[PDB]
Amino acid sequence: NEVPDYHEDIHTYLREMEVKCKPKVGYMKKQPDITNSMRAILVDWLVEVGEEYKLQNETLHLAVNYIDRFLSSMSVLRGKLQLVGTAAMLLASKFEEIYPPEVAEFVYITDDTYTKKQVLRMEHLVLKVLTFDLAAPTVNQFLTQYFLHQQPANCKVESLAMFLGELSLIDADPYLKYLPSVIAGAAFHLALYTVTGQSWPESLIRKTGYTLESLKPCLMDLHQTYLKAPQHAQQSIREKYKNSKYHGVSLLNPPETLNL
Amino acid sequence: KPSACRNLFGPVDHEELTRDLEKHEASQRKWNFDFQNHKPLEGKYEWQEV
Amino acid sequence: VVYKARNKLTGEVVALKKIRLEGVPSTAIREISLLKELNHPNIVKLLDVIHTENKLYLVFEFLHQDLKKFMDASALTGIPLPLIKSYLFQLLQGLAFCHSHRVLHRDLKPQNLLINTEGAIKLADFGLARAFGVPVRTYTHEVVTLWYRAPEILLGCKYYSTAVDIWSLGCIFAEMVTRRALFPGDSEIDQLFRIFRTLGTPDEVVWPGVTSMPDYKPSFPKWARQDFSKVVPPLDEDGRSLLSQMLHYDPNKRISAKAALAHPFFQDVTKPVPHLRL
Repeated sequence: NEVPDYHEDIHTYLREMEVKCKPKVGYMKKQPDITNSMRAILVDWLVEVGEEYKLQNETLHLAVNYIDRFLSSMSVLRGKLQLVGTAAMLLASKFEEIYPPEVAEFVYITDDTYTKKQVLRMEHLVLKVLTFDLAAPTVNQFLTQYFLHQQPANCKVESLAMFLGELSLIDADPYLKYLPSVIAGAAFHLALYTVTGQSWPESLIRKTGYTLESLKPCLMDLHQTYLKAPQHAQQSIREKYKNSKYHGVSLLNPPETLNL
Repeated sequence: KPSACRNLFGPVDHEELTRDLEKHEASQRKWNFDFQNHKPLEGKYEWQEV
Repeated sequence: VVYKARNKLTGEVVALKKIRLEGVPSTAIREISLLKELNHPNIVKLLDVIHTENKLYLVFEFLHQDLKKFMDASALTGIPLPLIKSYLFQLLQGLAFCHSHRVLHRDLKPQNLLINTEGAIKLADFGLARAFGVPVRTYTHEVVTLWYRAPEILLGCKYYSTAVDIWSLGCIFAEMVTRRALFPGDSEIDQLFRIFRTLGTPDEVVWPGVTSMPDYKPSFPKWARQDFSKVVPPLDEDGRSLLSQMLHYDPNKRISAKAALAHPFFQDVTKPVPHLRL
């Protein structure tokens, strides 16, 4: 599944695009009704939806990107927030999935809050606001590249890194401050360190230009998120990563301290 | 029935919601073409059909 | 395509495509979102997108016709080698750009390659394209128009990537030289057997892992590999070398588009106009 001839070109390109596809950090302050707490409720629900329809993790990450960019431009009352999230998941599914769920399934999974026509109209509106720019880089896209630098491959490290990257989607404060490549870096180091005691490899310094020093602010945040995860109001990601499919990594004990 | 099947923030006014969405010329000026109607317009683009 | 138009002030010509509106088709979602990121002289340019309540309009740069029609028009006349060489060189540039921007085209065939009177050729029709990841995940199976479909797809590989487009381009290269499809199969198994009869039935030596592929069968007849001088007789030594590298069985050994740009076959490449009036 490797594409050795284009790996570097693609990484460089994703590094260009993640700056262009970044949502506005302070957008929630400009929303009259919705809040970070409501956004967290929404994203946690999308995790469940992804589990119910067996969607890719990439699809979830894309949907969250679309939502944050949409809300960066458009004011939305709380009663319509789930409609935005539903259309984003529909769009991300069409883009990313081999078998996207039908619109009727998305309507159903909102417990029939909206109609089919409303979901389709919202899809239209999201596309207009995003100007059809859907091919966004995600934390997931960076993580899978970073995983190739494992010495050697460790599936527990990969699962834990994915878990930590997903946790970042829930909390706009602080994670909107960081680029996906940076969150991916922090997640990979934290997962690697938790499971093996090893650190961010020199080969990734060469590839990304990031060091433990540059990753530190994000790492400090992500370590706190990890430590407090069992107490978080939103638990769908923890439940998801208890699965043996993900080697039950959400059950691992985070290290009390890092060694930076 | 599945746990994922849930309403997050209450019932909505469908008439009002449909109204707000139904709401949503600059391109017509750029291309001198009427897209809603599928009709060419006189302009600097000469719309020969197929 | 239902409308075209020349601009008076510039002389530039555009084409108007329409899509009637499960909401917006996933093929349209991908085509538009990917084309917006693919600005290259050898990729058809998407100029604008216009959404209406039940219709989606795409404005493209206009190109005169496609390579299939051109080859059919030249069915009894040789396409001059300099033009074949120029077209292949340009197609490799367009494809390398796609791959470097994490896009697989997945439907390279002469009907999807557009040409103009100036000697340009451009990749078109990205409706079947997809943005890939590194490393790749399993994607949609049985992709690519049958005659141009790579053996890893035919054998049901869990993973495929950029090599599938290079395979198609190798088939198109051969087809330009003869104006006849290289592997004109009537079904998936017939397609596979036409490839085997030409390139030999692959074994573990030629393609490690091949006998473990989901749709490999030990009952496959075992055909010998024939010389490329017999596969495409008019092609010279450099041309045969390049073609053989684009049609390597093992996707990991198959030449990349950007590596192919430096092949000796292109040492004397130019940009001639077409030999027939468009």
